[PDB]
Amino acid sequence: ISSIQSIVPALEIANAHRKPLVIIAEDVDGEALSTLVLNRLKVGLQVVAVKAPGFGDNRKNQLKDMAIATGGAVFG
Amino acid sequence: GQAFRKFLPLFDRVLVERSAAETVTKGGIMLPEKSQGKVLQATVVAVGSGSKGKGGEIQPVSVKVGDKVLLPEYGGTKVVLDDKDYFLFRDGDILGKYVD
Amino acid sequence: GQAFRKFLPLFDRVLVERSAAETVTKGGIMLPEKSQGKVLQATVVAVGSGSKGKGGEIQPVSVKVGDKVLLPEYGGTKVVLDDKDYFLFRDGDILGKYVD
Amino acid sequence: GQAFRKFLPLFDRVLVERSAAETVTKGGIMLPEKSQGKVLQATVVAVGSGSKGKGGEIQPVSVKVGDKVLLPEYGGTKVVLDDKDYFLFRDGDILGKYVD
Amino acid sequence: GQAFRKFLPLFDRVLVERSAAETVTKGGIMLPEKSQGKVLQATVVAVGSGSKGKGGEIQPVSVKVGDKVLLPEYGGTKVVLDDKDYFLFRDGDILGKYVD
Amino acid sequence: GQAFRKFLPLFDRVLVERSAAETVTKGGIMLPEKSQGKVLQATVVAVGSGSKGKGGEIQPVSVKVGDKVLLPEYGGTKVVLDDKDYFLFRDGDILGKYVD
Amino acid sequence: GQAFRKFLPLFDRVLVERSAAETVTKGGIMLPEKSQGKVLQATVVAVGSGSKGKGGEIQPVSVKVGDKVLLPEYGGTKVVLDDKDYFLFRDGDILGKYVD
Amino acid sequence: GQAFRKFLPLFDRVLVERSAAETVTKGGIMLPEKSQGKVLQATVVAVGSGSKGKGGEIQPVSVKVGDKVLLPEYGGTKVVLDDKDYFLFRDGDILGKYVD
Repeated sequence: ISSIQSIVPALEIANAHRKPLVIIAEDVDGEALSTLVLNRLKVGLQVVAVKAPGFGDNRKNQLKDMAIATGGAVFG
Repeated sequence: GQAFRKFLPLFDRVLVERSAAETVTKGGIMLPEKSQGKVLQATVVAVGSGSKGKGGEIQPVSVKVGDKVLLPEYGGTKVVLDDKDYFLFRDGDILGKYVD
Repeated sequence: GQAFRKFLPLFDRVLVERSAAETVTKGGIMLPEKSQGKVLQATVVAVGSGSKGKGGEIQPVSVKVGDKVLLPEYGGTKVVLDDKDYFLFRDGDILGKYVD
Repeated sequence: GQAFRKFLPLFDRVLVERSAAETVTKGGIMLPEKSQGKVLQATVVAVGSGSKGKGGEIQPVSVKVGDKVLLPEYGGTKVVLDDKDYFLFRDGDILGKYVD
Repeated sequence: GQAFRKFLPLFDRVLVERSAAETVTKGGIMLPEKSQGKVLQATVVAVGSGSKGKGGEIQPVSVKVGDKVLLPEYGGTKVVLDDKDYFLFRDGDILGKYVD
Repeated sequence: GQAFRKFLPLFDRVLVERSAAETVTKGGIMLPEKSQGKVLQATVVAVGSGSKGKGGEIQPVSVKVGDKVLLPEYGGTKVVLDDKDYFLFRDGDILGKYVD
Repeated sequence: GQAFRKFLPLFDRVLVERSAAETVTKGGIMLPEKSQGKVLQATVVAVGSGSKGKGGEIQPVSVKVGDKVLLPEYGGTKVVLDDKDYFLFRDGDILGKYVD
Repeated sequence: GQAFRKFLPLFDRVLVERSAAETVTKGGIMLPEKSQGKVLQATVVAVGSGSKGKGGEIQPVSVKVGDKVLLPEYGGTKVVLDDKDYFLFRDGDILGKYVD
């Protein structure tokens, strides 16, 4: 997640529900990380980003396992 | 042509100012300053008399002062008037007009 | 010219929207999104007044609003109107129309 | 201009189909497919109204629908009309006709 | 325009055939085929109707069928008519003619 | 045209004296010389007769000797008159005028 | 146009031959062959009818056969007539004339 | 046109002689020869007849023989007349005139 448009609507859903957001991604760099830290420091948006554990197919398997365990869906 | 804060564009040049960049989205997510690109929406603050298209008459520009216009991506000239930023385009380089 | 969603193109520009990309073939084979390139079919949603080809009169745009046209590969300008995508071409860059 | 297969070229454009590539020589030797380059012989299926060469009148194209022409090597645009391939040229880019 | 072997060039195009490459010198020395470059001497076999240089009239080509002309080194187009090679030039690319 | 220090520009050329570079800010912080780029504000000191835009009359320039003008970034020609710097532009390169 | 040894240039072309290269200096110091560059002095041996500068008449060339002219360094075409070298230029590429 | 040393420029070409390079400053410091670049001050020694700007009449050049002119940095052609150096410019390439 590195672009503005790839991170804003998830943050909008999290901000419209008053509930914290945890991103588990391959990486969160670029402008998306700046948006995350700006919304965390200024207004106090509850959010945190974390890299995806695993290399290669193990990363895909572990992300799918986390999505099934939390009831979410793997993006991209 | 019409001058704006004691500046009159020459020939078929249009002086505009861009609309303010969006700081926050509709949800409420604060946007960062670096990621905000150049706003292609502008309002016309000054116009020139025009160029000569044919023989014996002046050809005026197609926008008026106060018109809301859509800027192109490349083709603006930096003008600093009273420590405020302004951009100079040609009349034919303006893509369109937000009529109301 | 004829405006569309409070936007009027200037000179000989033509604002169109592209036809939707094919999601499925005639049999039932679902197509992927990255494979689908830019659709060269479009419909004209806005036209401009025109340019000045000769002396004393202006030449109108040769397509009308609602015409089905075939876009070229390169030459479109991105216009976002009401968070929906639109493309701006010149009159001479339109290859042809589909008459019915 | 004359429209073909619910498609009308604009300005001075000309829609043609190339003749089929030679599969067998005069002796009887079967040719392969990757050998057969683009056939420069074509027949005109559609024409446009024309361009404005001078002031106050339209100038038609110099080929008719159903006329046999010689294409150049470069300058054609791909047009697909119900899965059959077609090529779009300018009027001035056509090398010559085959009068009969 | 004047047609040759049922081929009529369009606009200001001239179809010529080049003279034969010299095979033996005046002294009697046989020349190799690879050394013989393209012959810049040609005879005009077909002419187009011409272009429209000025308003309201057609401008014919400066050469007629049967003229002996001198070709430039570049600017010709290959045309194969009845398995024999011919070259297509513009009227203005012809350097000169050999009047007799 | 109007000459300056026994120098008369030709056709549509405008000779401008550039304004002195600012050496201190509004508070008292003195600026360095290498930091000071080329000043785009100028005064017109010399005016050429003009060019022939149409048939039978000369077209005068749109600036006057005394006008305060905004120079472009690139397009000036170096002129030294009485050991003093001057710059030569065309009429069309002048962006605008500071009318009072 | 005026033809030279049964060769007539077309439109605004001028056939000249260059003056012989200087073999020896004024004292007697003989020059070498590869030292002598292309001689820019020439005599006009053939002229063309001319081009069509305006409507309804042709513009003749500005040199006559037998005139002494100053060639530029690039812009000449080799013509071989009776095994001797000749050069073809445009009318406008000739720098000047040695009137006597 | 006006000839100089039996040389007449063609069309809108002006033959000028550059002013001698300065060899000593006003203080008395002798200057070196490699330092002195091409002098941009010149005197007009030969004048061409002119070009055809419009229809039906010749348009002369805007300088005359004896005029003191300011040369550009690039655009001169080398002419050697009676072993003395001379430079050929276009009329439109002359920056200005030192009227007295």
